[PDB]
Amino acid sequence: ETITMTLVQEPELFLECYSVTPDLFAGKSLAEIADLPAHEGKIQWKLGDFFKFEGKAGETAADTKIVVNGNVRRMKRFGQQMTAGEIIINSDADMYIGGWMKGGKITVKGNADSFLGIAMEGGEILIEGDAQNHVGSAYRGDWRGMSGGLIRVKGKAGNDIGTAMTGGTIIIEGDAFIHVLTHAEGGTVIIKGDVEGRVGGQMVKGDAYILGNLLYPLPGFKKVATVEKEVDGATYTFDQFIGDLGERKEKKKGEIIYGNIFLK
Amino acid sequence: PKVIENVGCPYCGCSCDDVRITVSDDGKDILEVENVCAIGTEIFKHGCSKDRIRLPRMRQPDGSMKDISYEEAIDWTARHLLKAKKPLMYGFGSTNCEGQAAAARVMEIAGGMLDNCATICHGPSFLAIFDNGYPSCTLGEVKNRADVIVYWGSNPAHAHPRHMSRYSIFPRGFFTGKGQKKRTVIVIDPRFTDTANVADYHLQVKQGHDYELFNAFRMVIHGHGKDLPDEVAGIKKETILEVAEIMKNARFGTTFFGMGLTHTDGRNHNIDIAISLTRDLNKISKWTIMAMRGHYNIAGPGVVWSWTFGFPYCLDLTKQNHAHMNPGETSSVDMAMRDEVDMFINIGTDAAAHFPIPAVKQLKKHPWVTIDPSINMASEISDLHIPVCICGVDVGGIVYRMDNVPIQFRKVIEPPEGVMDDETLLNKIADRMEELKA
Amino acid sequence: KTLNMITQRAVEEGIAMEIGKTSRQYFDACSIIEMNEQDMKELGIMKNTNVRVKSESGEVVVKAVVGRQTCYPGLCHIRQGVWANQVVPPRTQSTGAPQYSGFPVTVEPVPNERLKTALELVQGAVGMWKG
Amino acid sequence: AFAVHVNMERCTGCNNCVVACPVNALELNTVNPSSTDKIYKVINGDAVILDVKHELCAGCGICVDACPYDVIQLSGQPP
Amino acid sequence: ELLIKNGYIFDPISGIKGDKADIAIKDGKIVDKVSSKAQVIDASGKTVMSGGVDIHTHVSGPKVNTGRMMRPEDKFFRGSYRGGIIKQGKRMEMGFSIPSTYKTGYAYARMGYTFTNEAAMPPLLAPHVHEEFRDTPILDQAAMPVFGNNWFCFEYIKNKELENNAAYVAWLLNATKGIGIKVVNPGGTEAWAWGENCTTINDPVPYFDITPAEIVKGLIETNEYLGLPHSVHIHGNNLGNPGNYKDTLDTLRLAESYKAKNKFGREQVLHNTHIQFHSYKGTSWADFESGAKEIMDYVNANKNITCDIGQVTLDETTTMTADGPFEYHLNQLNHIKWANVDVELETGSGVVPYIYDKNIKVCGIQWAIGLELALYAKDLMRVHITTDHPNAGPFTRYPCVIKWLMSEKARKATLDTMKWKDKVIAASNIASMDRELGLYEIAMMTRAGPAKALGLAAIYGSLVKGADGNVAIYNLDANDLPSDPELIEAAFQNTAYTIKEGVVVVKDGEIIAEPHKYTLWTKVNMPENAQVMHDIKEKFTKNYTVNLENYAVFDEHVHNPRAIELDV
Ligand SMILES: Nc1nc2c(c(=O)[nH]1)N[C@H]1C(S)=C(S)[C@@H](COP(=O)(O)OP(=O)(O)OC[C@H]3O[C@@H](n4cnc5c(=O)[nH]c(N)nc54)[C@H](O)[C@@H]3O)O[C@H]1N2
Ligand SMILES: Nc1nc2c(c(=O)[nH]1)N[C@H]1C(S)=C(S)[C@@H](COP(=O)(O)OP(=O)(O)OC[C@H]3O[C@@H](n4cnc5c(=O)[nH]c(N)nc54)[C@H](O)[C@@H]3O)O[C@H]1N2
Ligand code: SF4
Ligand code: SF4
Ligand code: SF4
Ligand SMILES: [Mo]
Ligand SMILES: [Zn+2]
Ligand SMILES: [Zn+2]
Repeated sequence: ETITMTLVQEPELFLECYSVTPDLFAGKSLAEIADLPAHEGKIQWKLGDFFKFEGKAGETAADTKIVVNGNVRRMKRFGQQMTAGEIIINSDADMYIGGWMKGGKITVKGNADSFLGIAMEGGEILIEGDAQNHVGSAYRGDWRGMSGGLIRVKGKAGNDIGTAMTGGTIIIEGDAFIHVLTHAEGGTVIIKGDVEGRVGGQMVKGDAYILGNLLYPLPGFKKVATVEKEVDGATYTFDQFIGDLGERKEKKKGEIIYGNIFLK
Repeated sequence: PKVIENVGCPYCGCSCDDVRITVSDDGKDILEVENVCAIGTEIFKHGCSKDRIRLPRMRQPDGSMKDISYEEAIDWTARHLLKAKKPLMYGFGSTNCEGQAAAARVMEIAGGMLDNCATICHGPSFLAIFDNGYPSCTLGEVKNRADVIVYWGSNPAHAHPRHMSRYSIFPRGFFTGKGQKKRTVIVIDPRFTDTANVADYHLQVKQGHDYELFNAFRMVIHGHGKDLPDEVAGIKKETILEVAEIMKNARFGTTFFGMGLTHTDGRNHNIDIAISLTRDLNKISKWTIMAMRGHYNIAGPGVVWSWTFGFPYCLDLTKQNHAHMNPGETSSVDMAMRDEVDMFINIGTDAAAHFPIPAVKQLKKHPWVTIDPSINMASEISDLHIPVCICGVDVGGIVYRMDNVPIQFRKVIEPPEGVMDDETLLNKIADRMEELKA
Repeated sequence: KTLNMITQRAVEEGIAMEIGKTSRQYFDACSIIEMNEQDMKELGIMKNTNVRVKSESGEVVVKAVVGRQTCYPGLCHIRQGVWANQVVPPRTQSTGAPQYSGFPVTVEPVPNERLKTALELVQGAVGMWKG
Repeated sequence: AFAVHVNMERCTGCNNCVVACPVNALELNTVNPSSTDKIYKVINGDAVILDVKHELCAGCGICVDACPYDVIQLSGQPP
Repeated sequence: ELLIKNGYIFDPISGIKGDKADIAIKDGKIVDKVSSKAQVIDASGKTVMSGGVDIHTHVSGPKVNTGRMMRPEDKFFRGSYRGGIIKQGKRMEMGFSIPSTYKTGYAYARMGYTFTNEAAMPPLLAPHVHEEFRDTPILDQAAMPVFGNNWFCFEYIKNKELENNAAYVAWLLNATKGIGIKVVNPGGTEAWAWGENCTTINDPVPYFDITPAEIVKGLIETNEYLGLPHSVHIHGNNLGNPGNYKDTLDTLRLAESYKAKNKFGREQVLHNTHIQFHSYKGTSWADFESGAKEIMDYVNANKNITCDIGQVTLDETTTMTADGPFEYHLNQLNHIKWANVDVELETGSGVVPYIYDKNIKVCGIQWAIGLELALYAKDLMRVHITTDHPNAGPFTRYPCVIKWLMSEKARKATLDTMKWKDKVIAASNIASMDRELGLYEIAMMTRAGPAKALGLAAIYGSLVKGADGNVAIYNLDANDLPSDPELIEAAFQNTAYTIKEGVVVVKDGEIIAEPHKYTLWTKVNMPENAQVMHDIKEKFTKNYTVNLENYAVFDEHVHNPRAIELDV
């Protein structure tokens, strides 16, 4: 039902432990799990060379559940392409956590480096630390990126929030920095703090709820209405702005749809 | 007194090839150099020097630096490249395209990280190209057709000196027989640069607000420009409308950009909003963005590694059979910050001088090798300094201009007796590594 | 006081590096602040006098001059090189391009202090300053 | 027939004084070129005026207006 | 030095259908008899052909490098690499579409192909093409300079100087080391430099007042006068729009008064390429059907016109054509990336990703059109197989094309898995079509068609005596074709063996070695024209940024040339 991983040998460089997912851990013997591949530099380690396992995984990823209890703050690629199950990181983390995920949930109890939730397609993330930039951002050179799921960064976010976002939701309980929802097409972003600006640039469609204070509003948004909206909370009486008039707009049946950014 | 035509100046993105050298009787002293700018004149004057490095040089325990043979330096580098766990090879701004192919092969054998000056220079631009595209043109196109010229965040007068007199403004083309007098030049940057002196307009913008400026322009172009605020980025709405009207009426425009866009807030988003503006202008006119690449063959690593691995820069060659690229994770500066390297190889650049000093401090914890023709900061804080020929002066080859047009550079001086060139050197390193059987 | 700052090029600077990174020409060309005349008066900086440029990621003593390329009130400028990169912050914003232009900095008029050469700066940052 | 003086100390070799001079532009850019002599040519990185005896200049100011960092002084008074 | 004993032979140039013949390669060139010191190959029950020849493929050049830069999603997608993971050879293979040079070479070697004709190259950008060719691994390769928007060839076909234009084509070919002539969107690509396009065959170029018809005719006269190996490879006008089958017939009627004169064997006078792109019909994309019937009726009539199909392989791809207006129009349709590279005094360019997915009536009909073209051909020697890689799909989907041709079950399967099957079958004809091209026909239109059309069937494309020893052995037996079309897919995807001028380079589908390659060019020997010399010098002084002495590819930047020489 559960697996316990505990770091025993500290790796001098960063370990690309992509193999640590419920998908690879499901229905495997303890020795097999301990010998799943893991890279480091240009060398490939066996994943029993840096961890000590104690548990019994399930027949299915949707059954199993991994718990990492060490200083895994120099480990990258945890949760990659995780289809179902559960992961817990009782520390902080590094790059690509939950990348290209399609279900399940990652509960990082600490921070996180860049590229958290890159191109995610479902499931949950429950960070309580200060996630860096490119949270939910699509991979370089792509146009259809994040298309579902939930990201909950309970700390200070950074750049490139929800770049080229298509669906789903990115909630940042702290505040943010430049370039939120650029190139986007759909979904929501709920920032609950001060934003430097540049929010909604290049947007074709989508929503960006903000409860802090935009310090540099882009010229491409104009106020059109003051609406009450229950977003993650209750009636906050937002004054919506309409569309990025700088960028072309997709048209629906008999009406042009704008990418409306809200505000407090 | 043996005048040599059609030489290449190996410094700026212009890759000027209209250079005339009057080499001495013995073919090893350069007497007078015509048609080149000063920065170039000095490159040739340095290449033709009499007292120049000829052998490698190693750091002894005492801290001094003594010479060793080429085979010993190749052995040192090969053994270290194999023993390391994630070496990083950086540079390639100033090398022939065979120098950037041999390096790709060497690091394919090794398994480290291969990278160029694109990361710290116009790599934010490539990241935008990946997002939006690169509507561009060759430089003869703007020479022969351009009616409006925009220098957004660039300074040709001091970056690329003979850019204006060769490609953009002053030449009298085919459809621009009237020369400058029918070209409208707009220069945007917070300073009043020498390019702005020569220009006819100037949009003195607050440093860092170029995104708001581009968004204003694009709302004007998309048509309901009345919704602009009174002023944008320090620029006044009537001036915005003036420049936008000129841009709309341009028969064939061209936009150049540089550090004003690739080194400020929103590194790549500035460039991609610029590219979006260009794609929008091509609705009613013809407009072509174009990046002010710096070193001669800095577009050479891009194309060579494009054909070899498919990725222009930030190459993750550690899996040994599939490469990866993510600039935020695989770039030289970020890896130096997160001490994710094991060895730094200085090839065709000056990392010590031109990196942030925290990154240099983080990097020097490991061994450090420099392959340069002459003394510089990297060759002063390295562990061994392997000499190499200079492109365009001691050795010829292909280089790639600002616009990815291959110029063929010629050789004017034979290199000092003993000194080899980087393609021979990198090939010997790869041969020795295969001898060491890894 | 917050005094936003940029780092850029100049022909004399390019000329200097191709003379040599360790040359008096390079020293003269790069160890330079090119700020506004109004800002120089308001801060209290004598023209052509050393000054302490101290950002959050370092510090450097650099000559303070006025530049033809008119910086608007509230802007600074160092020709790129050893001295500028002693004070450039390394933040990349997950793009690999450090904040080479547009970082805040405070400026303190500190004459009677020498300028640090290029070798001294780099080899002392690393810990190799034999001389 | 005026006299132009180029401050060699701040000349960068930009060559925009050579390209922009309308007497230089006579050879290659005219139908049936009349005179093929040239005022400036950038030798060793600085603009050299071959028009030593001040016979071809016409005080146009295209070259003074062209140099990006003013370095060409035009004398309108007899040398 | 080698002999391939007891394998079925299919050599259309010698009319050989399933004979148990033996090929005795001897030092790169096929010879009748070799002694018992030659290492043998027991190819029993395996279909032997000759080393395939590809006539139209963009496997190099500035367009392709611009695509590789612009599109890094191409290599990496959804976490895993769509190019697959493999290091069979001494290097890497990156890229699903527009593969890196090391993947293109290895993938063709595994296909059996041995010659690839890189279609379009701007003449100014010749060192680029010759550099990528040095890095392609085993395939011999030639590139075709583009002469349909050159300003010098706009002047001469304006002023009616056949001799001067011929001297200029010979000079260009000798400089860029090309092998023929490609006209990409005659005239229109230059109007794109101002932002317009030549939407028909008759409208004049801006400021030049020459027309697509005049320029095509002038280049045909030049080509057949010089007797170049390959004909005038032609793109066409009004590409990618409904109703342009009329214009395609109008442009094909431009050859009705010429005869192919040369010392090489070719019956074409012009080669109309990706015709499934030129064979549309109707007004817009809602009243859009197939004109392949009319196009192939005209081609089945005329014997001096040879074609190739641009069959779409129904996947994700980047489309690179040397003409701007088509790519710009496509960008305005689908709102995805777009790259444009205008050359100076020469051509244009355009790179735009595109999704040929199965869930669109338009893409379904586009897929059906190429099959209708190929299955309406009475003579297959004149209709070849390409995909305009990557414009209609990557070349690693050639076996899918061959499966679709050779098995109607495959076509029924694709049409059934297609979304708007009712609309596609209503607006096409491929649903009810029995023809399954035979193995002889597929060998014909894959190996002999392209070689004979290129007019180099002497060395490539056949197993007759004296030819170049390039042989490709396949798994499938010629006596009974496989029941499951996936078997055909695999059989043509992976070759049992492959020999390059006598040296085995692929075994079981696994790369083995890479000896070397040739880069063919044309070596017209003729006295120079003072008039064209003067015009070229004047034009480089006034208009080109590069110099005349640095335009010609240096003698040391070409990789084992082996020219094809000519006279006068
Ligand atoms: N403060 C500040 N710093 C910056 C920037 C900024 O904007 N502000 N910009 C950053 C950017 S844009 C970059 S490009 C860097 C640029 O800085 P660099 O890329 O480091 O450029 P150079 O210092 O001129 O490097 C030239 C060295 O390569 C040698 N060389 C010449 N030819 C060859 C050859 O053929 N082979 C080999 N092996 N060596 C050769 C030369 O002798 C010389 O040693 O500056 C960066 N640093
Ligand atoms: N002599 C010499 N020549 C060189 C070099 C050198 O080091 N010395 N470096 C070479 C190389 S490596 C480079 S990459 C190229 C690049 O050189 P360029 O790309 O042309 O850029 P810079 O010369 O640094 O000047 C950039 C201009 O943008 C202005 N700027 C700063 N911030 C902003 C902003 O926020 N908005 C706007 N609109 N403008 C801003 C700056 O004031 C400056 O005027 O030059 C090359 N040429
Ligand atoms: S502009 Fe650049 S390439 Fe041209 S001469 Fe000057 S330094 Fe050389
Ligand atoms: S004043 Fe006119 S004619 Fe005289 S040198 Fe200058 S540009 Fe030439
Ligand atoms: S334009 Fe000015 S800087 Fe340029 S070469 Fe002439 S005098 Fe010198
Ligand atoms: Mo640069
Ligand atoms: Zn085509
Ligand atoms: Zn094609």
